[PDB]
Amino acid sequence: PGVTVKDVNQQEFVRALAAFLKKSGKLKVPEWVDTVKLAKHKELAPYDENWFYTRAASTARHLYLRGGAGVGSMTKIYGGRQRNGVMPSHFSRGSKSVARRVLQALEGLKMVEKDQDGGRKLTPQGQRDLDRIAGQVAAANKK
Amino acid sequence: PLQSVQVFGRKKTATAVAHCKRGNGLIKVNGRPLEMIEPRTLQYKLLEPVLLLGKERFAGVDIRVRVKGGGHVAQIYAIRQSISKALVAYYQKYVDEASKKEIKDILIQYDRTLLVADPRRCESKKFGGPGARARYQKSYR
Amino acid sequence: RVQPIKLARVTKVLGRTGSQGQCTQVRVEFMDDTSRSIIRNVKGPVREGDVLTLLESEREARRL
Amino acid sequence: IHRIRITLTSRNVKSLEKVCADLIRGAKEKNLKVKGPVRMPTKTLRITTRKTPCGEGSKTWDRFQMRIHKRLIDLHSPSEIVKQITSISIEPGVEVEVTIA
Amino acid sequence: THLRDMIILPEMVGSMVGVYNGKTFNQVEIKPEMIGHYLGEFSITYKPVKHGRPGIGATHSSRFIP
Amino acid sequence: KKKWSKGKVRDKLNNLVLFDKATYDKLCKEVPNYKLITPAVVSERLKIRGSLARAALQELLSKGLIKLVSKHRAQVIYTRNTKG
Amino acid sequence: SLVIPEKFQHILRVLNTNIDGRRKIAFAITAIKGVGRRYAHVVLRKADIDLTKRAGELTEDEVERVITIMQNPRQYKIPDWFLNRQKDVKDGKYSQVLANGLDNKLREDLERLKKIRAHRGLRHFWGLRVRGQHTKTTGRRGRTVGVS
Amino acid sequence: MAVQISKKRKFVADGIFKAELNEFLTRELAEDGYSGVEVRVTPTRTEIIILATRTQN
Amino acid sequence: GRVRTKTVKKAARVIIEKYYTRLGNDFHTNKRVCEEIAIIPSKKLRNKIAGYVTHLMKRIQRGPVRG
Amino acid sequence: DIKLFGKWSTDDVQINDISLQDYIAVKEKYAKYLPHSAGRYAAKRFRKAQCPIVERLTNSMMMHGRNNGKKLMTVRIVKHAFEIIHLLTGENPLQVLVNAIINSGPREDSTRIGRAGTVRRQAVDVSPLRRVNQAIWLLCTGAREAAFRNIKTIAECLADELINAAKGSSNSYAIKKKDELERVAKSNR
RNA sequence: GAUAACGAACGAGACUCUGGCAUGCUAACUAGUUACGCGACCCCCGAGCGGUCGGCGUCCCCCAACUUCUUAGAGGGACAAGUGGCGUUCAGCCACCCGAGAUUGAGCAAUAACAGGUCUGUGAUGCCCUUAGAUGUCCGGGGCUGCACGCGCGCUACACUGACUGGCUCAGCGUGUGCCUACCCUACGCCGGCAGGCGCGGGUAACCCGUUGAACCCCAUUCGUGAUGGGGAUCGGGGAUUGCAAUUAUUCCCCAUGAACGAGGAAUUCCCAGUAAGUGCGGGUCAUAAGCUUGCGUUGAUUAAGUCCCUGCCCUUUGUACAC
Ligand SMILES: [K+]
Ligand SMILES: [Mg+2]
Ligand SMILES: [Mg+2]
Ligand SMILES: [Mg+2]
Ligand SMILES: [Mg+2]
Ligand SMILES: [Mg+2]
Ligand SMILES: [Mg+2]
Ligand SMILES: [Mg+2]
Ligand SMILES: [Mg+2]
Ligand SMILES: [Mg+2]
Ligand SMILES: [Mg+2]
Ligand SMILES: [Mg+2]
Ligand SMILES: [Mg+2]
Ligand SMILES: [Mg+2]
Ligand SMILES: [Mg+2]
Ligand SMILES: [Mg+2]
Ligand SMILES: [Mg+2]
Ligand SMILES: [Mg+2]
Ligand SMILES: [Mg+2]
Ligand SMILES: [Mg+2]
Ligand SMILES: [Mg+2]
Ligand SMILES: [Mg+2]
Ligand SMILES: [Mg+2]
Ligand SMILES: [Mg+2]
Ligand SMILES: [Mg+2]
Repeated sequence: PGVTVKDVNQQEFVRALAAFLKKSGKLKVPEWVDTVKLAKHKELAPYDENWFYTRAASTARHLYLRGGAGVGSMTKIYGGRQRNGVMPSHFSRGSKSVARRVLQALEGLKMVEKDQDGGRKLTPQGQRDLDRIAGQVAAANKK
Repeated sequence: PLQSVQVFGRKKTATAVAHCKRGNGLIKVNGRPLEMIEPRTLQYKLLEPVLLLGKERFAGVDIRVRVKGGGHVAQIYAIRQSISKALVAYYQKYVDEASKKEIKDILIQYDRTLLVADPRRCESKKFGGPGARARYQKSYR
Repeated sequence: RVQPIKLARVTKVLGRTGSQGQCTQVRVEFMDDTSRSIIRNVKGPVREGDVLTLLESEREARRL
Repeated sequence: IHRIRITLTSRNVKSLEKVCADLIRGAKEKNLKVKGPVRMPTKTLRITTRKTPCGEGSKTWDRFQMRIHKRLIDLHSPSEIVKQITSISIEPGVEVEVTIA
Repeated sequence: THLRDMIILPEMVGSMVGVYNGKTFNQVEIKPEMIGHYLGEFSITYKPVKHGRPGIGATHSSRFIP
Repeated sequence: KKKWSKGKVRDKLNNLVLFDKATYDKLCKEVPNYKLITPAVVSERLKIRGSLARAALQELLSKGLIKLVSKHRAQVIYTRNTKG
Repeated sequence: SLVIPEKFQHILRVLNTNIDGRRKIAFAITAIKGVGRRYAHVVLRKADIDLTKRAGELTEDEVERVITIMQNPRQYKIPDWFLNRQKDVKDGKYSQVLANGLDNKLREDLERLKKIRAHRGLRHFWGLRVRGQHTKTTGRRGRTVGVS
Repeated sequence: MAVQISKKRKFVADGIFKAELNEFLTRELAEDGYSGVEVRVTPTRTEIIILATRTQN
Repeated sequence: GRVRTKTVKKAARVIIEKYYTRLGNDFHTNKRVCEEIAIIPSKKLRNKIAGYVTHLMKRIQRGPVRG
Repeated sequence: DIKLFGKWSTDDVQINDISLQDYIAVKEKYAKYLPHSAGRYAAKRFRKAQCPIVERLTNSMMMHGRNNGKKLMTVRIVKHAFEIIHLLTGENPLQVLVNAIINSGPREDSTRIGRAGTVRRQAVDVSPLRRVNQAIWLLCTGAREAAFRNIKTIAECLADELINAAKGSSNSYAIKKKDELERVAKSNR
């Protein structure tokens, strides 16, 4: 009856969107998906084989709510608490390559286009399927 | 040309402004349904005004909230204070004062903070101590 | 059985007592039998109308 | 007819407001359209210093602070008219910065 | 030389260099193994410490007694 | 260095990573009956590791032998099947 | 599935190092001196075996594969920045030191420093900190002396 | 556009200027009845005003 | 800690002697009176003086006092 | 109508101790959906007597620094503990919590009066407010110690601590401490 | 109030700053809302004046109003004023109503002193010493950090009320390109796994960084009572950045190594409400640069409304062989 992204649980929504990106096997996952650490503040690599789709799903969801975000804004969004061991913790940003490639991969799907000032924003095609996936996320809930 | 009241609820530095306009029972916070505002652990807090007054009093009005500043818990309290103050102000300006009284006293007799703001703020830090009152450890020998 | 527990309502707060002021002499009236009041030392915050559970209910407080 | 914004800035509230009131009036009585003085957020230049000159004693601190209050006056007038309205509003503590277009 | 920050190059292997430690020019042969290190890293600037008997004040029992 | 304390050592827990013929059946019969069913109570009741206790419970839920009460990242509670 | 396999290896003998078979394979191979959590995980992903299984459930064929990847990381597209022995001071070989081999490399590196009389070597010869730390108040392992 | 400083610095820079100017005059007109100094900036020029008794000196 | 200092009391007793007729039992009217018949440099001081004046007026109207 | 967490009713809870009837808030005008009120009960003396007893339990589970200022986690912990209690006992978890409070708070204590050191304690009575306050403290610290370095989660540790206290068994940490306090007071009587 | 005192003066209070209130007032394209138009997308028509939009415009300039939210400025507001009780009427105290608030937190701060600290802040300074093989000054190197040890402020821990993996989502204070003076905050795009590099812009700032996507927390995951997936000390290898110079390892990142520590003896510190504690974030220092400090928000209690017992303080009487 009319469902957009901001009407459904975002935890479920990212899971569903990641599966859709996985099922439509066009996203360009890089070769270094399984050997890198997502951020210098992390100790271990992700406990998930196809985490790239989940990160890509999260980014597209994020670009829907705040358009114009570039790589640095992605690192800020995915930044976290670096436990420096015996010294006190601080805030550490995410990986720039990981963010840049997630952005670059979404352009191949024609879901994300570079913004005029800078950063990237969602194509109407990229906005249509997110609202569509939100529809089935809502559809599962009421069922 | 429409029945509309903008009323603001507050908690610490979290400001939540509720646009209460003549509608059909649509309540949304920052463009999200009221049941989708985290953390759901304090969700009954957001649902307090609706639960105590019922759906029928919210039926003929649509509320949209813009929330800024503060933290997750303060944002929830301010949001619930705005929805309470709005259904009171809306019933005050357009509906009669008689009915506006019962929606007010019922809210107050349950929780005073639904209508009346909490004046508490962070006390300033004073030198010679980590915080407002605590002082650094004193060593004598 | 012997020395059954007794309940008495604080009717008056005489004042504080004890070395650091931790206790409070209060006059308590037995609820089962009115007109019978005794003084008792109470630790913790107490006020008028409180009900106290006296495990042993035959000792007058003196000064403590 | 040019848009002119005069930037007002001082450390004295009373002295600045007497200028913001005086300029707004002077324009109104000459039939000039005025944008109400825009009160920009106050800047609080704070300095905290150890107080003692040598490091002996209880750790006491001096909380120095400078407050700077900024005002914008935007209106349409020829450059000729705005010259004299600025000249009349003299003040030691208030600094004026006229801009055009 | 005073240049404690010079790094040993392969060209300078087989040279007898007196590296100033602050007081004396310590004589050091540039063995080929020294490639990649600093010239002053083989001229220590301090005598290693051999502890003596702790003095009065080194402990409470000693410091406060009059 | 001088120790101003004492350690209350306890006989250590040797917990089974995987189930043997003694326990797999012990889980299939006694665990569903319990009024309260959690990975903690199962681990202590029949001496297995928590991850095995967490794992073993979820098939019992899929098999329908136990009923889930609540699920949380730090607490999962199951109960025995109800009748009416 | 959850019942103990009939060939469960309760302990493993890899590179003359016991590997506990009750731990997850990701954290079991951590016991090998030279393999940490990061290195253990990257080699198992190259071995294409599910990490959600214990080390004792691991068949003999894959166990042999896992060792070969650990001995030969550069052959299985593991980048040089994972290697704990990058650009050796003797032959620029890039490799990961393992088992008593790490011990030999560390011993050779310390003796190298001690044989050239370098400051970090001398500081290693003595029981002193070599990374510039202040030793006046910390790293106290000795006994109280006192004033007589 | 040629050269400009922040307002926060601006107020510190001229406040420092007055502090040195007052200090210099205090050292200079010590034998005179120097009471203070006031700076009067205007569009053509500034008017360093010296409040002092015995102005003839 | 609501004891009024001599400055509050000296002003208030004097105002009732000097302008008793224009005063009354209402703090809000008395507050306004003090604004014109006296020069009170701060608002808080004015409300304290008017507070004591209101208190005095009741007493000065039920019996004689120092004023 | 109002139920704690939306499922636990309050109108069925009965207080079987007139001494603590005025210091346990489990009834009309005190029934709340969540033990998170952000009220100013610490502004005035005795104002915490009107604080909901479930909130008071929630407040007292934030202990030992690492858990300070984490009331959400504690609301979850109390939420799961009530679910666990209902499974074991079968009746209202609030009723179990009330019965735990009644049986855990000591009825006689022993204050210390020593003229010059060598303090010799003297037996005294306990005010109803302190009976409630310490009963919550004992039950919370009983759960805290049971869950430390143990696989069983704090939620279950809190549940059987309340369940044992409600039945009065010596297995409860709170009942052990209460009996010791009464026994010492009996000796110092 | 009493009164051999009377009339005063400082301090206290008043005062200044700050916080809480104002749908009253004054204005705002360097603040925003609401309405409208345009556009993007969603579902069924259950089309609808529907739902989302930090997409765009309605500035000036032809194309909207307003000022709730925001800024900051003039006023207002709280005074023990109202009611009840107590107090010798009195000064006042307690409780309650109304109310945003019925004690917000700081700044300033008397007399007389201390052989308290500072001559290593000064072109503040007496005296004294030195002055060309200098205690002046400069340049090179080293030291301040040297480690059987004793102590002080701390940081991080001892884990499951946790760690880790991912996902989701909220701050406030505040700084930012330079007399000398080299030295700024950084968006975006590309390269690199990271630290970083390169290019291209904005901002002397309510204008750009920045809607400051902070952290704990929240939700899911793995773990499983094992010095362990707790802890992260020590140490090997390698890469980059700042600098004229990085060794005694500046700092940073990677792989590996994986110490004590299982809640701490006698003792002892700080603290009562948005406080303690957790948690992160600005400023200062800064070519490089926080385990410190100084400030800020964020989550947020237990206990107490007492006392003089301990450590001290103030007033009166009292004793004194004390007056450094
Ligand atoms: K001198
Ligand atoms: Mg983050
Ligand atoms: Mg704090
Ligand atoms: Mg001794
Ligand atoms: Mg546990
Ligand atoms: Mg306003
Ligand atoms: Mg009377
Ligand atoms: Mg003084
Ligand atoms: Mg001296
Ligand atoms: Mg000096
Ligand atoms: Mg010095
Ligand atoms: Mg030198
Ligand atoms: Mg030093
Ligand atoms: Mg010392
Ligand atoms: Mg100190
Ligand atoms: Mg760790
Ligand atoms: Mg520069
Ligand atoms: Mg902007
Ligand atoms: Mg370990
Ligand atoms: Mg503990
Ligand atoms: Mg810094
Ligand atoms: Mg320092
Ligand atoms: Mg005393
Ligand atoms: Mg002390
Ligand atoms: Mg005598």
